[PDB]
Amino acid sequence: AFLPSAAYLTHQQKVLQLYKRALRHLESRCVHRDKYRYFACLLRARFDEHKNEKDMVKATQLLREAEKEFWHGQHPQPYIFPESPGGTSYERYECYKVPEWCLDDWHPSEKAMYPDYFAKREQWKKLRRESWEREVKQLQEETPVGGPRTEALPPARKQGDLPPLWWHIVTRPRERP
Amino acid sequence: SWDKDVYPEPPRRTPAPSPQTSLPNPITYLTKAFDLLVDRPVTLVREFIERQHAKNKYYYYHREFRRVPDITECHEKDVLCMFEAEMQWKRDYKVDQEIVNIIQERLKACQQREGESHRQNCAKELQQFTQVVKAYQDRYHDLGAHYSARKCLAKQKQRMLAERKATKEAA
Amino acid sequence: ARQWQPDVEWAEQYGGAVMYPTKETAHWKPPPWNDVDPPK
Amino acid sequence: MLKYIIPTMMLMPLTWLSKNSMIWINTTLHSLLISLTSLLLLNQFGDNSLNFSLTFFSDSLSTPLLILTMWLLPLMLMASQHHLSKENLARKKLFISMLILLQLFLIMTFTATELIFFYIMFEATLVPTLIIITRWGNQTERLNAGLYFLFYTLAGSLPLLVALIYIQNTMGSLNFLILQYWVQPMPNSWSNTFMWLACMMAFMVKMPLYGLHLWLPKAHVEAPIAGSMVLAAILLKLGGYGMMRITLLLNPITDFMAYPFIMLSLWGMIMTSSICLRQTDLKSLIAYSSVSHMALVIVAILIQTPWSYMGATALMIAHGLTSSMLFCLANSNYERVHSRTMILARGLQTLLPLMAAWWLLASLTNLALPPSINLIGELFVVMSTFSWSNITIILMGLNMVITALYSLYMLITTQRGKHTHHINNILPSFTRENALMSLHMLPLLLLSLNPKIILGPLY
Amino acid sequence: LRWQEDPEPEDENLYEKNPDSHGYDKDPAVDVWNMRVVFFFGFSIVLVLGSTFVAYLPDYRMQEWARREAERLVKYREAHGLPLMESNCFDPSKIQLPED
Amino acid sequence: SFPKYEPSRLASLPTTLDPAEYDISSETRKAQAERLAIRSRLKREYQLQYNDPSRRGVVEDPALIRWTCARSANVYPNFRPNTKTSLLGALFGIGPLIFWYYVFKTDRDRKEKLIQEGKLDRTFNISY
Amino acid sequence: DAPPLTLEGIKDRVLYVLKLYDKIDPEKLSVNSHFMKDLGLDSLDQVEIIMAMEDEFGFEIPDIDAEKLMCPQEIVDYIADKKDVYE
Ligand SMILES: CCCCCCCCCCCCCCCCCC(=O)OC[C@H](COP(=O)([O-])OC[C@H](O)COP(=O)([O-])OC[C@H](COC(=O)CCCCCCCCCCCCCCCCC)OC(=O)CCCCCCCCCCCCCCCCC)OC(=O)CCCCCCCCCCCCCCCCC
Ligand SMILES: CCCCCCCCCCCCCCCCCC(=O)OC[C@H](COP(=O)([O-])OCC[N+](C)(C)C)OC(=O)CCCCCCCCCCCCCCCCC
Ligand SMILES: CCCCCCCCCCCCCCCCCC(=O)OC[C@H](COP(=O)([O-])OCC[N+](C)(C)C)OC(=O)CCCCCCCCCCCCCCCCC
Repeated sequence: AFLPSAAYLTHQQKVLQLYKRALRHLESRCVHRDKYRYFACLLRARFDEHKNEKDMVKATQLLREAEKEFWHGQHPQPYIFPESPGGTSYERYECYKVPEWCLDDWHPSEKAMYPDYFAKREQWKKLRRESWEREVKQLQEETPVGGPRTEALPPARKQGDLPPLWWHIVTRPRERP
Repeated sequence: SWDKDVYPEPPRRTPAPSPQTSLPNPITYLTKAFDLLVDRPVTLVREFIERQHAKNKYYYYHREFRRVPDITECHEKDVLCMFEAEMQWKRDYKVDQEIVNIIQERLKACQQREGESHRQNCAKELQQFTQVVKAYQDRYHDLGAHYSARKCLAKQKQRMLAERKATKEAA
Repeated sequence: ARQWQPDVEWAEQYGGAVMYPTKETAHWKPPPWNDVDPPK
Repeated sequence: MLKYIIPTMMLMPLTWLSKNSMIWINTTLHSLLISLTSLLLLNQFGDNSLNFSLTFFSDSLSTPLLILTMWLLPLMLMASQHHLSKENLARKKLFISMLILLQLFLIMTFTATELIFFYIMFEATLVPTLIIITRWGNQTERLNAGLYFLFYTLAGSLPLLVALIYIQNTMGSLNFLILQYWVQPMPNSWSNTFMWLACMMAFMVKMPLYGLHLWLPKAHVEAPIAGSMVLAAILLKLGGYGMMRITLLLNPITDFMAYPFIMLSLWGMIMTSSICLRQTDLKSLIAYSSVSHMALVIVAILIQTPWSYMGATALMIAHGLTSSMLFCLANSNYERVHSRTMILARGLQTLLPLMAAWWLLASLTNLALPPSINLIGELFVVMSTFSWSNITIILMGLNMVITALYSLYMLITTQRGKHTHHINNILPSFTRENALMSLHMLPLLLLSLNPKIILGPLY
Repeated sequence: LRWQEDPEPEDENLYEKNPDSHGYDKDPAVDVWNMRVVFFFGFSIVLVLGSTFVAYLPDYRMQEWARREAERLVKYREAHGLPLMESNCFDPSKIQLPED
Repeated sequence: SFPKYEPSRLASLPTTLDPAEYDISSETRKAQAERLAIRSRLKREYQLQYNDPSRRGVVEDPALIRWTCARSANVYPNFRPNTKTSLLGALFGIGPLIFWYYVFKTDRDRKEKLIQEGKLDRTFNISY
Repeated sequence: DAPPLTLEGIKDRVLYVLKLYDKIDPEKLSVNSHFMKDLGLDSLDQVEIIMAMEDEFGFEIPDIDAEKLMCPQEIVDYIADKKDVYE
């Protein structure tokens, strides 16, 4: 439906995502660990019954009525992990995730308070600006004509090169800044 | 201080302390501590500042406006006379505003002072408030943002025609 | 991000024979620059 | 008034004889001295206005508008010196000359004793404003903006001219002091109906009236920052000042001529405030909020009670300071991201915390947080309109919901949430920028200590 | 192609050449003196002395007088048994009504 | 069996209950792959500018500019006065004006009649 | 509060939860044991392993990431990347 690498979900991926959603909603309905553990084994037994189904039309039909089964039997307030989307602590620390480029705008009196940090920051900046042209020419010699098909990026292929488009993955803020 | 006739107060009757218990209340000790630690240094500083005032005494005055002719005895479109009448009317309107404010202050002070029996014991202030608000309303209400002595005179003449017609039809 | 100044497309609207070309005044060309016509 | 007119004119040789590096410093210094001097106009009396000469007077309506006008010029110079840094030196001096000339026309617009001299200064303000918008505005649309601003005004104001000259032929004078004593009642007729429209529609355009407001979200948006500051803070208030002077002559016909316009304002502040909920351009949102705030001033002047005039002049001063500060805040983000799109640069409190505090205070004054003079003017107008008709509280109160909703949405979109990742040119706040915000916000908050000087002639 | 045009100049950062910039000017001495002019004549002069001026206005629009004068009149007419305010602003003896 | 989900304007149909989610046909695979290709091209075009060390500013999005231009400046060049726009412009433009005019006019006529007949209690009303 | 995670601690806890799983013998398990190719587990078993990792460390692994964690070392590297360990 919407994925960065794949254009779709396969049938096997849909079955596994239904199985995980159904177990999480069953754990929300079935709060206690032994009671959840019993009904989770029963749900695994319901998933193992039609596991060796070769007819893909029959399997798609079973998946579709199993989604109707889930939509009838879901919890109205399922458990959400706190940093997970919809959680009570989700995107809580984004106000503290200052991007690294703001350190370029510091005054020299407050850069002098951290001499070794900024001396070590400048060699990261030097590494990034000497890696940039090599990784651009890596991307354009490896992307096919008409543009990239998927959003997957290649690794570094030579000894000495960095992976293309690495800086905002590496220098991203911490989850607890 | 102020004048105790324009801002009247009834005489204060506080009861004598009649302690029934043997426990000492903290309020008397805190009152003595407030008298020693707070009230005497404040009093000494004020006595110093009052001596410094008494070294150089000088006076200010309440401005007395004499009465000029009002708008009724100004000829029509005679700006020199009706200017002075309009200024006199504006000063009298500002003073009537402050008279209503004085009577409202009396009413509110009576309501706090008499407390839970305020409804019986503040009938005189309520009656004075009703009389002065009726007089202020008959004199100045509904004139608009562009009020003048002419608008007020036209309002008074309309009210006097209504009163004369009501007196004539009732006889 | 600098101030917009008129382009050639903006300025060409003020170089016609009239300001609002209709169907009737569409064969009109602007007059010569020195206002001299050839003697034919 | 000539102790203010002559130094304002002496700012012209001051800007044209200054050294090239000194033209912002000198004009800022001496315009601040003129603004300090402007407090001598607070010699106001409870009965008489301060009547200087045959040509000039100043009551408690014109005095805060004069102090705000003379205060806004140094703040406009501070706001404009950064984006005109690369400008030619003579064009920079011509810009400062247009601001000085606009101050000169405004200070004798508000003090003009006679109404046709009020008309000439009132219309004379158009020419520097038109020049500032069309010459130093940033985009193409400034040219079209300069047409709308020019032609909604004159189409309203040329019937005023005729009307004023008619009063000159009927009363014999257009002195406002003479007209205070020689005003005759204006009865119900068709001649007096179009007399009323000719007296009122130029100021209805200047306020702006809803439905006539369309020049404003082009003129205030396409202007440079000093243009938007003087347009929102001062030039809208020429309409309210002119109404408060001209409705002396329009009684009692106003009591039914106001009914359509009051409707246009009472529903219009519901509309334009709602428009602010869906504005994508931040500067357009601030402009539509100005239309919504001036709708209350229109209602308050048309119902013509003491409480409504006091609320309307307090709301005019308060809106002047608040809207000028909001345009300066939006400009401080525009001078970093070079786009007025409000959803573009987000999460700015993580990057610019003190400027986010200025955004917070300007939003709180925009939504009329008590005890700001914004709330004093707002509340007094609401009291008077409740006395006019008790049902108006619905359209009043709902407005105060929506006014809160667009004020904080503006604050939530630009300051809160996650910062935009690809925007990395968010410089720390300059001392000039925080200074500009404080010179708006500190006088605005200090006026809550003593609001009687901004409550107008019938305080 | 299109005409001969200067490209867009890149937006300048005043903190690059002058990290102590107040944002008034690129010349640092002019920048500091523009800052001092704005802060001294804006905050030290207009705000402080102006708020002190407004705080000590000599009875702005005669409000205090009007209280004190009212405290005279009440005290005159509480004692003499007169009403505190008449409904008539003007004496009815000096008014002619249009007869009917 | 189970109550069928009825989607609304403000409560859309789930992805897992949509019948077109289970289309395995080759034309839907081509459409999904072509959408992935457009999104990957826009992604690469974005993050080549986003990861550039020399870039300092705003990566301009023509989609955002295009949205803000459509919301404001393209509306009147694409307005045609017809039956729909006239009947909506007059219902929502002068309809509420007539409504609030008659409400406030009826209220003030009733209140003015009560005051001039001496019926409205205006006893302590001296602020207005 | 909130004790910091180490790579050795994450590895110990991942192998601990996998040793408490009855379809994995704890003597054949290592950090590089592929769940399907070495341990002979199902994809449903892999979903349950990732859910036990989620319950262990208290955060959610999304399904686009969970389907690719096919050995304990990939799980440890994922938890290391999402919690920024060895700062
Ligand atoms: C005549 C003499 C007068 C003397 C007294 C002064 C009277 C008021 C004048 C104006 C004061 C405003 C100044 C501070 C705010 C602006 C700057 C700022 O944000 O600085 C942060 C900074 C400290 O923060 P930081 O940690 O360094 O960095 C900030 C962070 O980035 C992040 O910042 P942040 O968000 O964490 O913190 C901002 C915070 C944010 O908090 C809020 O926004 C919440 C406020 C609203 C809710 C609470 C208040 C509700 C109303 C009650 C109060 C009024 C009535 C009280 C009376 C009793 C009831 C009637 O705001 C405050 O804490 C400010 C406290 C005062 C708020 C006033 C109300 C503003 C609300 C909107 C309008 C409301 C109506 C108007 C009220 C006017 C009253 C006079 O403050 C300063 O450095 C202050 C500098 C010096 C200020 C001088 C003030 C006076 C200037 C006048 C000069 C001329 C006269 C001479 C007097 C001089 C006196 C010393
Ligand atoms: C911004 C857009 C809208 C702007 C609206 C501006 C106001 C609208 C009304 C203007 C009416 C014309 C000026 C009236 C001046 C009144 C002076 C006076 O004494 O009037 C009484 C006089 C009365 O005549 P008199 O006073 O000589 O007579 C002696 C008195 N009696 C009547 C007792 C015998 O009125 C007139 O002579 C005519 C008044 C109506 C004029 C109608 C023509 C103009 C129609 C409106 C045009 C408005 C602008 C159009 C352009 C729009 C934009 C492109
Ligand atoms: C004015 C119209 C144009 C608008 C723009 C103008 C800009 C130009 C600037 C010119 C100069 C400034 C002009 C305006 C000046 C206004 C200030 C002023 O004069 O004030 C006089 C006011 C007038 O008060 P007053 O009327 O009581 O003064 C009594 C009069 N005398 C002094 C003669 C006896 O002064 C004061 O209030 C002084 C008292 C001390 C100051 C207040 C202290 C407490 C403040 C709040 C503390 C915290 C409370 C709890 C909150 C907790 C935190 C949130």
